[PDB]
Amino acid sequence: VPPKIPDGERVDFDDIHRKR
Amino acid sequence: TTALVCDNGSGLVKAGFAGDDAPRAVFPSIVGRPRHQGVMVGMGQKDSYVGDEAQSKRGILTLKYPIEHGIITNWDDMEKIWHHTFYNELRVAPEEHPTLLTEAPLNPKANREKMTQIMFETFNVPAMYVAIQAVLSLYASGRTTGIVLDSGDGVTHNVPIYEGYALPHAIMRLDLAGRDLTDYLMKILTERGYSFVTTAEREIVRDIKEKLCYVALDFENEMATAASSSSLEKSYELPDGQVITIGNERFRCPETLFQPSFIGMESAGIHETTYNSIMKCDIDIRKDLYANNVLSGGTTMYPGIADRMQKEITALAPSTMKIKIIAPPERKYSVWIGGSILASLSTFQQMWISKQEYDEAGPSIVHRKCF
Amino acid sequence: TTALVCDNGSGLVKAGFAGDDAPRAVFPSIVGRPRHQGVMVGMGQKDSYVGDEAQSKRGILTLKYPIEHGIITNWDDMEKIWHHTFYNELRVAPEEHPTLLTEAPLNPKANREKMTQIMFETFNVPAMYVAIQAVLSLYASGRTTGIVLDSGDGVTHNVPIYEGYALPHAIMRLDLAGRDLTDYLMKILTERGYSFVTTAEREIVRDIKEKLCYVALDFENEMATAASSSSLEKSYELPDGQVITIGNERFRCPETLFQPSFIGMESAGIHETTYNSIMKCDIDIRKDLYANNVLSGGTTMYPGIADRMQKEITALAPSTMKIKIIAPPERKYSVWIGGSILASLSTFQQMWISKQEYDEAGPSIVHRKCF
Ligand SMILES: Nc1ncnc2c1ncn2[C@@H]1O[C@H](COP(=O)(O)OP(=O)(O)O)[C@@H](O)[C@H]1O
Ligand SMILES: Nc1ncnc2c1ncn2[C@@H]1O[C@H](COP(=O)(O)OP(=O)(O)O)[C@@H](O)[C@H]1O
Ligand SMILES: [Mg+2]
Ligand SMILES: [Mg+2]
Repeated sequence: VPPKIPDGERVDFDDIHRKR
Repeated sequence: TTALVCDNGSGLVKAGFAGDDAPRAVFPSIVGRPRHQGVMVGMGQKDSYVGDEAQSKRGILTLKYPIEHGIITNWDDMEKIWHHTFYNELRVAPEEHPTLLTEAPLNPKANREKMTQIMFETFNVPAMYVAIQAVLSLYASGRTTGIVLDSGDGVTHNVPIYEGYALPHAIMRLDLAGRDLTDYLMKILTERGYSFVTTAEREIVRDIKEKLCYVALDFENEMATAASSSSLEKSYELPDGQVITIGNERFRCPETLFQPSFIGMESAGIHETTYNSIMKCDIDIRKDLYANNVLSGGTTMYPGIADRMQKEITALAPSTMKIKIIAPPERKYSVWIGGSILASLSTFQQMWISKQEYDEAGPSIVHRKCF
Repeated sequence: TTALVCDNGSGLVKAGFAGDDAPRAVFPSIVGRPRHQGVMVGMGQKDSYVGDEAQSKRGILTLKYPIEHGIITNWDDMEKIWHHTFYNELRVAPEEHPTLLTEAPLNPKANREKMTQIMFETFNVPAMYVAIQAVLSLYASGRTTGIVLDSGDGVTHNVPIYEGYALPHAIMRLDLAGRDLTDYLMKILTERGYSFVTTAEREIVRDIKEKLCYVALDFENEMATAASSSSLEKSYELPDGQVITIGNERFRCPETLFQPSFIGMESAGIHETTYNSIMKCDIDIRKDLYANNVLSGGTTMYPGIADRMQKEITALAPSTMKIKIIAPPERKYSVWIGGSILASLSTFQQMWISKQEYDEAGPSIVHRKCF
């Protein structure tokens, strides 16, 4: 079966500010 | 305190506190697990999106309705839907609010008993009451007589009532409803080249049906006109472009209501089951039922149905009686408005199934005096 | 400890510790044995110069890439490249650092299994994980949807992703990439008199391609203009003098991407395999994929490609959808930046293939749950 990623919390598109 | 007037329905769950004009939260009743694999880590991907959230991520889900024809076929999903409705769309804990569910006529007993058992054990409500979906629609019209045709999305049923005394031997329940019309529209669209197969694209076909289809006043004349001119072809833009043009599929989809032979069903249309339901009644209340025919439910919102049905019944009925079809503009929420009115009554305040009563007689209390 | 984000690639090996902005050491992946005899004694002549050292002694070497099209064809040379990368360009022993390799989609299994077996037996890393080269490029853009066209130097692949759920049935992998463009440029330069044959002179042709070639907005107009005026002829100085003048070879070399019939390939260009990859997706996520088309990989750095591709897709796509092409300035290292971000996540920290797990299931563990 395809892998199942365990559920986390956050985040994405919020490090674009801190790296840009 | 205030009562919760929930209305499970089949296709749209409508809920809200008793005593208002419109339901507070209306959202499709679909629970869709994701079907692909998923590679982004930490995206916060849940295991099941319910309600209106799964109508926005429907591109990667497999939506499946938990209510097939009035009856409930998947109890875990229905429990999930109820939990969502109580906690996220209304944000009121059920421990402090009576509930008033609604149920179609002539449904299996086990469905109703399981519903009350869930409401009393899992959500732990103070008191719940189950009411027939047509009596409420008669409440909302402010009448006290009349024969109501409640063509929902799951099942179409036709309950005649006189002077407040329901006639249990004249209820004609037919299982053609909005869902079968969606499937038939999706099946006749293939005659032009457009193929919708995925359970997500059923929603797109439903939107086409809602926005474009209409009921023809006379079927043969419309079939002849649409085959010569091109004044009917209305176009519609899919969720990605590539506009489509619907020709005489416009009035052929909802025509199935009056000729259920299109989808292979044997029974007679909604224009003739109403007349049969009337003729089973006594000979002295037929005039009042003729004059107070009530329409309700979502599927009776097609533009031009209140005239086609009146023409058909006038053809069937004796020439002297006056045929009048009540079609209020608030048809879709008629059942819920009636439910709010009924829950707001003082005389009704002692009909609830109190929890101590359930503890003494078990879930089979619903069939008893507290109906 | 910190993780090693290596990225084998094909043409440039990019590596560095997780959590930074740019790879620490970037150097061509070529291993070149000397080919002449050698008369000076005691000069300290080695038997194989790898990495950036063989781009300075390339006059007397026979450079040969160990990775042909994504797949690895010469395992000893690849092991040598990895050993160099770990010990001399980063100077960190692999016994104390997790590694995160990257692999193209739809590659042979044996390649991946051999890669993990090498990393666990020879270099003896604590834990390694293999990730698809397109998901990382989607990480780096800070998106969570979008269809990414990662036109590397070995192979061009086009992975669509929605809401974090990859669509495995819509991956379109095409084997035209930067190397074939180098060979085609080297083949059309012969029309003016310049003949490059040696495997060392392929590097010179690659430099010409990088510094001069550009993608034409409209091909026929450019072909007509370059055949009348002389405003396009840009000159370039070889490593020994004798400047050369490139005429309409400038935009004919990278045009092969949009017309793979130039090098005899049957398939459609990168402008039409993206549209085909979109059309295989479901009907409800096509708008989002249209609006979030992502470019990555080295070969997408040609001046003027983000406009040609947008024009082509707008020609193909329905007129209502908005077509937007994300072309970040840090395109070349986009995959590695995404790899660093993924390795720096806390949620990802338990997905590594721990060594004890490999000892229990063998190299075939990579195809299992730990993907
Ligand atoms: N404006 C409309 N025009 C035509 N059909 C409609 C319209 N609105 C809803 N419908 C149909 O009615 C169904 C909703 O019916 P509804 O009354 O919500 O069912 P329920 O009795 O389960 O609540 C939808 O599935 C749709 O097919
Ligand atoms: N500035 C540039 N302009 C045009 N082409 C380039 C440029 N930089 C690199 N390339 C091409 O891209 C290739 C490098 O691609 P790269 O992204 O390193 O591949 P990989 O995916 O294997 O790392 C080189 O072989 C070169 O042909
Ligand atoms: Mg209803
Ligand atoms: Mg790459």
